[PDB]
Amino acid sequence: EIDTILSTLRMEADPSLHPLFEQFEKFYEEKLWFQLSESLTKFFDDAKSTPLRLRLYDNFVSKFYDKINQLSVVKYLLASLKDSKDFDESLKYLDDLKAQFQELDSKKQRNNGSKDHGDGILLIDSEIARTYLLKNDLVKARDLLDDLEKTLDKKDSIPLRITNSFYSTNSQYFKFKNDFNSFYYTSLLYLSTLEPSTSITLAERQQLAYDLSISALLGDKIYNFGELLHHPIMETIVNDSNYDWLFQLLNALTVGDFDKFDSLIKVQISKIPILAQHESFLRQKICLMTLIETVFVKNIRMLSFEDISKATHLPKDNVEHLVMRAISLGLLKGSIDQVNELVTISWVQPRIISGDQITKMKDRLVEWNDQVEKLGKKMEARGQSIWV
Amino acid sequence: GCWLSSVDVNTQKSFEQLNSRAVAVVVDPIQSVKGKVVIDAFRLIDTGALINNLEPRQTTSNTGLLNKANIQALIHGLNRHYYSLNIDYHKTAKET
Amino acid sequence: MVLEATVLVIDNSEYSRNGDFPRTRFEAQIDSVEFIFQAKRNSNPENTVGLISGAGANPRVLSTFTAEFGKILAGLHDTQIEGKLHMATALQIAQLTLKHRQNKVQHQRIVAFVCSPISDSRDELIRLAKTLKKNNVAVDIINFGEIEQNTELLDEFIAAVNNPQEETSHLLTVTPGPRLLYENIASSPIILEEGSS
Amino acid sequence: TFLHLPCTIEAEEAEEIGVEHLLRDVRDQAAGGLSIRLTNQLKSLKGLQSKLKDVVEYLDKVINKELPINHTILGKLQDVFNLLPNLGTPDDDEIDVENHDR
Repeated sequence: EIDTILSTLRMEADPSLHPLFEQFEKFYEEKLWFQLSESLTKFFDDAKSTPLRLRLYDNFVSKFYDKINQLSVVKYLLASLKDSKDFDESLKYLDDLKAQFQELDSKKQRNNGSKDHGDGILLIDSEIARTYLLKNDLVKARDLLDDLEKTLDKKDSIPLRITNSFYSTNSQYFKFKNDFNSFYYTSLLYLSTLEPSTSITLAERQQLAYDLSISALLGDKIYNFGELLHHPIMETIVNDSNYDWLFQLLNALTVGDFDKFDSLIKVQISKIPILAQHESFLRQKICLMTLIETVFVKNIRMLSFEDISKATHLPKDNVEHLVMRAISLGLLKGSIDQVNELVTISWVQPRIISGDQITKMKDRLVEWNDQVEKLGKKMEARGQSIWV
Repeated sequence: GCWLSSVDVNTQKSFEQLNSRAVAVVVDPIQSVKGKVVIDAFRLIDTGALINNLEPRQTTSNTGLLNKANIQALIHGLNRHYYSLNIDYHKTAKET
Repeated sequence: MVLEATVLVIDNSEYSRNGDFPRTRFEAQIDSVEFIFQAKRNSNPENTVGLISGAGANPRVLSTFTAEFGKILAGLHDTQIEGKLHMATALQIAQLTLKHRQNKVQHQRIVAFVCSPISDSRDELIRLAKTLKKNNVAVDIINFGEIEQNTELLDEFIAAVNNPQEETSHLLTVTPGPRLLYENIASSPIILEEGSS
Repeated sequence: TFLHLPCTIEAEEAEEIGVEHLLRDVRDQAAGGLSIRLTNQLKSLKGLQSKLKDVVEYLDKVINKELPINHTILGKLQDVFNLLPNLGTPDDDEIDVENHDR
């Protein structure tokens, strides 16, 4: 019955994969499908070049799929149909899988009397949306994704798996469109909803890390460069050639530093043609961030244009243009005076976290803590008719 | 105002039987404006108490003052079917 | 037999969506409750069966003591399933459940269904034993899911508890594969065992 | 995690009458004369003093003990600095014209 299914795939398979097959016979026979759910999940890590896995999953889709969590049917299948680069085939199989879950659920909600099976339907819509994105039918996925969004907001008891599939899919949509800002924030939402459970690979970490860094550089309102640095994802891979510069570019922006930043930018024109037409953008961007850092870090809030001029290595004419661009973008609110030659800022959007920024805030409260304490004695003492 | 009708004397009578001493606190909350006015306690007078003058033993061994909120309304039931004695308020300091 | 309160610890786990008892274990554990609940009444009609869950993120009270079998099942329908046993934790809540009762003449016993091995420790379970026999609570372990592919060290705690008690402590083996879970606990001692002074 | 909702406390007009007259004090929910309003200025300032201290301390314990970072706290407290008044500005000069008038 299953005997043919497992025996054929052995020959096709690498020898080092032979035991796995035999372990699938074994936990069928024990009638213990707890260990089976783990074994299938494991299979695609060791065999992601070969779609031996997809053919294997077919048998188990139609057998246990209420006698195993449905969460686990979505986890092993996703690796198989994502990396399938025949996407007609992907759509067709997923739609038939959805029809089986819609029949099943009506009797089984009262029959088990402990389990749910409506959870599974949402996730299939997410996989269906991903297949459309790769296929390059970006609009078809997005309107599927919007209807799915509605359902999710009206539930509050939904698994942590559901949110993880939905945000991943939404990120891929903004990466096709190349909306840098939109990508950055929705990929941050994937990172949060990450599960210790297998629903990631080793490949995916390194590739989100590349795409995040690139988006960040080219955002129009990002200043979450320090937030990325401190994050695990980008921390571990800096020792490879691709992610070496990529780290040092991200680092030179965080710190406002021009000597390291400009030296990197020369290399990347030749190296990467993506960053050979954003050359103008990246130089305006470092200067823009530094501008907010210099006035703010001081306890005087109003600052002459001259000091900015040597700092952003630009003359006075561009200083005013930098300042104007920020206000437009809704990053600062304030005034420009070329009469008094002053920039007087009065609203700031949140700064990067760093220990030393913390230190400068903590020292700044000290100054005015003294005044409250000394005044609190004067007023108390004074008054002889406080309740007389 | 605080007074009692016949129907409420019948209700009163059985709390009196259940617990020898018991009170009836009557709240009229729409002639109340200080949260305290037109609120009095009442308690059954026995039929023996009127005819053998054992009614005002409650004027003795207390303050012996009765503070009226409705002069007209209390005085009517004060001989007929109740004796009224004044109400007090309390709290512990945790409460205050 | 007579005047007995028994806190059912029923586990709902990732080992109980297996179908060794028809049509999974969730469905066979529903049928265990009915037989248990009737039997108690047959000895003494003033018997109460309570229910808590060792399942999910936090063990919790599913139902309180009641003279109705209906209410106890009503509470069991909505249980977690993602969790595993937490055995030490189960015992401390069940002890609390047996405190709040209509009368206190009732015997204190805990019967725990094991479908899944401990997520706690041996260090914890040693402590629990000394704790229980001061208050005369019996430990009575229906195992059927820590013998399927596993071994249990729970034999030690049964004997450490058992003394003259209100209800004696004993270990009840039920095969892990098909043998019909519901009739095996009903047939095996759960009132045929009684205390002594 | 748990989102603070601020509180001010309220009661219907049904309950409130009984509150006002049962109370047998000065009240922090009502006030009398000028004398009580001098009290209020001392009490209100004392609350600031104590509250500032908690903010500094929190900043200390982040860089010493090394409790995890919150950009909710650090972000809100970033705003405080730009909102901050300073001295020597034309604005303070407009306060002084009003102080002479009053």
